[PDB]
Amino acid sequence: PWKGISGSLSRISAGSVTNVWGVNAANNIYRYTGDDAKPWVQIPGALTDIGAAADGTVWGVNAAGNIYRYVWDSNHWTQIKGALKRISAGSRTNVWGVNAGGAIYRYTGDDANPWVQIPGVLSDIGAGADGTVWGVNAAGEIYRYTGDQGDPNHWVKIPGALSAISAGIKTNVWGVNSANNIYTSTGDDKNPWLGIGGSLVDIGAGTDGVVWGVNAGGGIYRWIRD
Amino acid sequence: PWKGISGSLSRISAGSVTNVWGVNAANNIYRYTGDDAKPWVQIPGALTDIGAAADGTVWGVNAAGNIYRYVWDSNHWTQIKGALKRISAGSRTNVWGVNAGGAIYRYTGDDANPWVQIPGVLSDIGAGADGTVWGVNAAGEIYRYTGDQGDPNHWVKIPGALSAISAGIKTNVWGVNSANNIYTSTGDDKNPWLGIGGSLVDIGAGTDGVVWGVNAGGGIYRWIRD
Amino acid sequence: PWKGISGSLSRISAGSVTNVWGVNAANNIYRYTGDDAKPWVQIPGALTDIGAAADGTVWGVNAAGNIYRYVWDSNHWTQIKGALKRISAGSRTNVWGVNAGGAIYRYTGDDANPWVQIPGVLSDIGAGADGTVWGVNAAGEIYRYTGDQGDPNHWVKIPGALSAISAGIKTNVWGVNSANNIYTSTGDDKNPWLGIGGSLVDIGAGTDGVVWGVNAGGGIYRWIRD
Amino acid sequence: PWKGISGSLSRISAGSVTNVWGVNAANNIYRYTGDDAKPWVQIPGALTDIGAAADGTVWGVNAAGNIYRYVWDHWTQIKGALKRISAGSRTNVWGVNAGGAIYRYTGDDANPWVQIPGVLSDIGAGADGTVWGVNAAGEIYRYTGDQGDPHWVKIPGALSAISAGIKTNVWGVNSANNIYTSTGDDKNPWLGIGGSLVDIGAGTDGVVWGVNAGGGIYRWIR
Ligand SMILES: C=CCO[C@H]1O[C@H](CO)[C@@H](OC)[C@H](O)[C@@H]1O
Ligand SMILES: C=CCO[C@H]1O[C@H](CO)[C@@H](OC)[C@H](O)[C@@H]1O
Ligand SMILES: C=CCO[C@H]1O[C@H](CO)[C@@H](OC)[C@H](O)[C@@H]1O
Ligand SMILES: C=CCO[C@H]1O[C@H](CO)[C@@H](OC)[C@H](O)[C@@H]1O
Ligand SMILES: C=CCO[C@H]1O[C@H](CO)[C@@H](OC)[C@H](O)[C@@H]1O
Ligand SMILES: C=CCO[C@H]1O[C@H](CO)[C@@H](OC)[C@H](O)[C@@H]1O
Ligand SMILES: C=CCO[C@H]1O[C@H](CO)[C@@H](OC)[C@H](O)[C@@H]1O
Ligand SMILES: C=CCO[C@H]1O[C@H](CO)[C@@H](OC)[C@H](O)[C@@H]1O
Ligand SMILES: C=CCO[C@H]1O[C@H](CO)[C@@H](OC)[C@H](O)[C@@H]1O
Ligand SMILES: C=CCO[C@H]1O[C@H](CO)[C@@H](OC)[C@H](O)[C@@H]1O
Ligand SMILES: C=CCO[C@H]1O[C@H](CO)[C@@H](OC)[C@H](O)[C@@H]1O
Ligand SMILES: C=CCO[C@H]1O[C@H](CO)[C@@H](OC)[C@H](O)[C@@H]1O
Ligand SMILES: C=CCO[C@H]1O[C@H](CO)[C@@H](OC)[C@H](O)[C@@H]1O
Ligand SMILES: C=CCO[C@H]1O[C@H](CO)[C@@H](OC)[C@H](O)[C@@H]1O
Ligand SMILES: C=CCO[C@H]1O[C@H](CO)[C@@H](OC)[C@H](O)[C@@H]1O
Ligand SMILES: [Mg+2]
Ligand SMILES: [Mg+2]
Ligand SMILES: [Mg+2]
Ligand SMILES: [Mg+2]
Repeated sequence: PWKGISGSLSRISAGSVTNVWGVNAANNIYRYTGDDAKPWVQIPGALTDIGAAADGTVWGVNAAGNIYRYVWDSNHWTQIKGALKRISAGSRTNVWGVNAGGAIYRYTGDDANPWVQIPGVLSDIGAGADGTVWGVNAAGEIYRYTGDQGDPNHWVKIPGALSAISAGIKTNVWGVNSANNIYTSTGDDKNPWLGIGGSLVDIGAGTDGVVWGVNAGGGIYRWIRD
Repeated sequence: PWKGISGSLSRISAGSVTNVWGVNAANNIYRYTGDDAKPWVQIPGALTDIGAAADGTVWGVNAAGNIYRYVWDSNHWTQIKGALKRISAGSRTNVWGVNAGGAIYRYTGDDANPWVQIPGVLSDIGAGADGTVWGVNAAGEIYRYTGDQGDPNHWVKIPGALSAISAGIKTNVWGVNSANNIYTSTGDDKNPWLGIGGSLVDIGAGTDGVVWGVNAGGGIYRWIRD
Repeated sequence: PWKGISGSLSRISAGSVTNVWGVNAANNIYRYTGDDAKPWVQIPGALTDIGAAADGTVWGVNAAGNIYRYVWDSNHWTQIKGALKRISAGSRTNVWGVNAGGAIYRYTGDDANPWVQIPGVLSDIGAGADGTVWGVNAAGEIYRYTGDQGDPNHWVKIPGALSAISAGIKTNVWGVNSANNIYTSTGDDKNPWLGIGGSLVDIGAGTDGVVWGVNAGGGIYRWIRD
Repeated sequence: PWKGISGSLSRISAGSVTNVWGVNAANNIYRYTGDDAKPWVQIPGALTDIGAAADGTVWGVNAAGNIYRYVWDHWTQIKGALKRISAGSRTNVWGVNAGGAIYRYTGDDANPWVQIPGVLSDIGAGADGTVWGVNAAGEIYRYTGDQGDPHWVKIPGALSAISAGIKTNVWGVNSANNIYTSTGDDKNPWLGIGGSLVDIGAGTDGVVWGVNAGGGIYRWIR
């Protein structure tokens, strides 16, 4: 079930139990501390979406579409040229975004030439440490990336409808639909989703299995198995 | 202690908290969902043993000795030539089996030429993500693989008796004996086993520390530390 | 909060949930079993500090300054030439120590020529699986290693005062001050520490998020998030 | 077998599915985009060998022997001279120089290399600490200098290029261009894999990429 955690957030991303970040409605940025008694520390800056990876990589975008990577020093963030609306970092080497037109981009590893457009149209995306990438489009159709596995069409459609998706590793894929219903991937593409009790508007599914979410009213939860 | 989980299984393998599979007595295949309220989803096919790795690799064998690897798409399984009785996958690159004659094989990474025989005789085997491999023979003697570390005899005998063994990583080795008594490796080859309260016929020890087991009556348990 | 664990230890190191070692005041060596009902097994030998990594690497030093690496066989330990007072192993490839004069050394991977001196003076050090290295000096000043990232001064000073530090991965850094007060890194170098309720003299912060500590009276604790 | 990926390269390294780099004959540097349809982006600079790690680490050497580490913001020169280089991770970086002496990165940019006893012409360094090498003559060695062997153990066979992503993912080519992968059995160490290649890069996650004499690029399809 979900454990309620104090605080208020609008979006959230979890790469591992030790690297969990979110933004609130005012665009303040927070990082989870590891202590549920005082779970959040505000990190300076302003973001509207964030992607945090198991390896410590953190990327964000702001209201204007400006893109940032955390540099783990007193400068805090560095702006990376281009414009994005949503972003997910599975690792240093697997960072993806969606711009305001729905175009899909992948970080090239070159800050001087940082993005290559990957064919397709999405509204949210979730990238993993192992190369896993899932997305959803504005109508809720769900896709898994195949463009690095020889598929000239780049994406395979997986049945169902979701509005937010996260995939920190191949085996930890979660999403929510437009009515806030929570789902997790079964690993069977022909019976792909299990409904999970609860209600969320965004979700972050980590490489080590950690799952965090936020609901419509800004309430924050972590998934508890044991 | 052990947390009882609903369902009924005959064998089980855990590569990580997010990749846990089992088979029941009817040879139905199940994958753990991450929700203990509804812990299992049946995956189509029929298997008598399964090996699931932290990296998502899943291998199985059926009653006839047919060998399969999960392809994480709508085809579900692909049959790999050869015949095995027991199988363990520590990773994509560390997959081992034992055939009905007790001969030991290692997956070569070439589906057209998939197995090389490794000297020795075993009845169960457990392979890890870091290359770790342990086995037991029909009389219960316990061995750890040394054939990739210069040892011309391939295996070092470790004192004790076990009938099932699992080793998802060097530091997470568990087994059961023929009387269903549970043991975990101490890491001291001269005092190698600690008895653990409980009773199990098969056990799966994951790379991230997760431990699952099944008992003689098909009852399922996950190890809880906290 | 902290879960009390039975036993008595003077120092402790945790690389992952499955690789946690400590030494007691008599210099006996123990490894955590994974069962809190019987949490420790004594490993033969005598050490005054130990460093245990996620990948299974374990290094120690004894009262005389002798340095040892665990060989995961019936020989138990191998002595490595040189003299150290404190040691930390983040991985097989990231092992650091501090000698009795405060000089800082890094394991070269060559047992015949095992140490290179890294400029600076420390009293405790903590190394990670991802290359992360933090240290503190005798006055409590805190430093993070930058000498493999182009910095000719080798260390960046981070505000605060600590007497023991551990850093199993970039995102899991913990320390204690000389008054036994516990702190964890926020990831903001300008607001770097969060106070954690409790009292400890040594702490081990694992690559997978596990955190163990020992207090002044030898009492042992594991950090619990859920 | 192998899937042909468009382009042409002379040397290649894969640390993981998502970190694959190569250089072409002209010494132009390329990184795999993750899009098989538009598979390469050129990275500024000139190199003759490159090593890419699972954690994103990238090191290279130029024709002259200058050594560079990629900075992910393009290249910083690190003091010394090397002819080949491999990086399994930030903390496991090895190379050989033109005369065949073997070096490992110290983790100290101001004092960056320590020489390791022996003679090699290619080397593969893994994320888990695994190091394999081949000598001019084609003899194959695995490193044991960090586990009590006063350094290298010879494994039978002959190879001209070698790559190790992990203890369990080791590949090489012989001078005839035959491809081999390590079996995990020192007494029967090699399995021949169908095809012909001149360089190969093997990742920790099982990823394997290669280039043939003519510059054709291939990814192994398990
Ligand atoms: C702002 C610079 C150019 O913009 C276009 O190309 C860039 C990529 O070069 C996009 O940024 C990711 C942006 O969203 C848009 O599609
Ligand atoms: C008609 C096909 C092209 O676009 C469609 O398919 C592509 C994928 O092929 C989607 O991009 C992810 C897009 O959202 C849409 O559903
Ligand atoms: C029309 C059938 C599917 O709709 C429902 O069930 C499916 C799951 O089977 C959801 O897809 C993820 C969808 O969002 C919705 O809740
Ligand atoms: C079924 C094909 C040939 O069988 C023999 O060799 C193969 C290996 O080539 C074995 O399969 C693993 C099988 O068990 C047996 O020993
Ligand atoms: C007499 C030695 C050969 O076989 C024995 O030793 C080998 C190992 O050397 C065992 O194989 C794992 C086998 O089960 C048996 O115990
Ligand atoms: C005869 C002494 C050993 O037997 C018992 O204890 C040992 C453990 O010390 C078990 O070995 C794993 C064995 O299965 C049995 O339960
Ligand atoms: C004991 C051998 C030589 O000692 C000196 O150099 C060695 C390093 O070569 C140090 O051991 C780490 C020791 O502490 C001292 O500084
Ligand atoms: C005056 C500077 C040299 O030493 C100081 O700085 C160095 C770091 O530059 C410290 O070493 C870690 C040392 O402890 C001390 O604080
Ligand atoms: C003088 C101000 C700082 O001192 C206190 O707070 C700081 C934390 O802000 C501690 O630094 C880690 C220090 O040890 C002490 O407890
Ligand atoms: C057909 C295009 C010419 O190939 C050029 O660009 C390609 C990349 O588009 C290079 O392949 C890696 C090739 O080496 C050369 O520089
Ligand atoms: C001086 C700039 C152009 O090339 C030089 O520097 C670049 C790096 O800036 C090297 O490429 C990696 C190249 O080999 C050469 O040494
Ligand atoms: C200037 C020093 C001479 O360089 C020697 O040692 C250096 C390292 O100190 C080597 O670079 C790796 C170089 O190849 C050569 O053997
Ligand atoms: C005493 C032997 C010196 O060199 C031989 O053995 C060494 C290894 O001991 C090789 O270096 C890796 C070298 O290439 C050669 O085969
Ligand atoms: C003695 C056998 C001849 O060696 C052949 O096969 C071996 C492997 O058995 C190759 O070594 C990797 C070698 O290059 C050659 O092709
Ligand atoms: C056409 C089959 C034989 O070789 C061709 O294709 C193979 C791959 O199918 C290449 O080996 C990797 C080889 O270099 C060549 O390009
Ligand atoms: Mg997101
Ligand atoms: Mg099994
Ligand atoms: Mg310590
Ligand atoms: Mg190479």
